[PDB]
Amino acid sequence: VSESFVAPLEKRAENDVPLGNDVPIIDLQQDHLVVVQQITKACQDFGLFQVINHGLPEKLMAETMDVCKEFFALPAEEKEKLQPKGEPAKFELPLEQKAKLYVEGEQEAFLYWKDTLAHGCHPLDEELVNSWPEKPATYREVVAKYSVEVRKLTMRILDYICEGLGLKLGYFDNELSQIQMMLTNYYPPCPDPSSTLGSGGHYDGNLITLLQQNLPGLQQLIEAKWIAVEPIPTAFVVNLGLTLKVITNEKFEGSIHRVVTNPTRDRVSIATLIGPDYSCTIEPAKELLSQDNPPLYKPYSYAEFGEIYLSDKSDYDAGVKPYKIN
Ligand SMILES: CN1[C@@H]2CC[C@H]1C[C@@H](OC(=O)[C@H](CO)c1ccccc1)C2
Ligand SMILES: [O]
Ligand SMILES: [Sr+2]
Ligand SMILES: [Sr+2]
Ligand SMILES: [V+3]
Repeated sequence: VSESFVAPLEKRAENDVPLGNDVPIIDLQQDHLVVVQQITKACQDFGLFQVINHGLPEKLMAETMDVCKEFFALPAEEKEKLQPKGEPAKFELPLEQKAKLYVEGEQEAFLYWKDTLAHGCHPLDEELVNSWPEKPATYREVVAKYSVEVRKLTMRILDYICEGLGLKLGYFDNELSQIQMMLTNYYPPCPDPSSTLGSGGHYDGNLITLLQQNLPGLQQLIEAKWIAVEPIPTAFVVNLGLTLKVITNEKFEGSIHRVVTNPTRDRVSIATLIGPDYSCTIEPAKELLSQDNPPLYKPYSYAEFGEIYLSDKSDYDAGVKPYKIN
């Protein structure tokens, strides 16, 4: 493997990470109060859970995975059309909503063993969709339907979260969820998995993420122990973001997770990252604060947070360290 992709010794994954048997799998077709209670407990104790019987069509999930895999099978000459000035874009502000191919890593500088297609999905209009990939031919039709369905499911989950916290329904149905970035991640086979990472350990910086996977590689950090997240092809993995950790005043955990490489087979995952506009002010929900529950963060600019989150990887929560109080 090229030295560009060699992770620092301490960040390298061990070869036998055990299955996370305690990862909650929440059936959304249970009684309403049972769903609210199970989601609440998962958010409080884990910050990562799976949802099943979630009302998003299984056929649409399969068609979206198909067209995402078809995109990454396109030849070089087509993929160049999504590389600004001949190279992949970087996860840095301003983060534009038009489709680009992205490179990612840490600055002992190294790169993640990953190609990422990213674009905005909300609101859907002619201008946004016309900035999506031209190939495959059905990408725009399928991903337009997928993005609406994934948003619908995310807003259902956020309203379950509202009921669990004692916030009014629709608390997050505003500026706090106005950005919907869809990241299609391609992990080609890696000749030295012991030295590389598909994706470094991170919180998602946004509010909430729904992740679709059909192959192993996703791992979560629990009380410095890593566990493997079982791939369920018809489920969504829910990762609570650093923004939700702040707004709930740490009553909810954020999901710290990474992706390991595979020597023999490729892997495609689809992450829908919903969260605030860059103009937003983030603070602990006033409605939940008291003398017994004082705010642990001061108000901050999401744009200012974003710049630190995307550059400083000295700690998982480096993004919010400057805003910590009490
Ligand atoms: C694995 N990496 C992590 C998470 C996804 C991917 C790319 C990057 O995250 C983002 O670019 C998101 C886009 O919403 C972001 C940007 C600024 C603020 C909050 C969130 C870091
Ligand atoms: O992510
Ligand atoms: Sr190029
Ligand atoms: Sr175009
Ligand atoms: V993530």
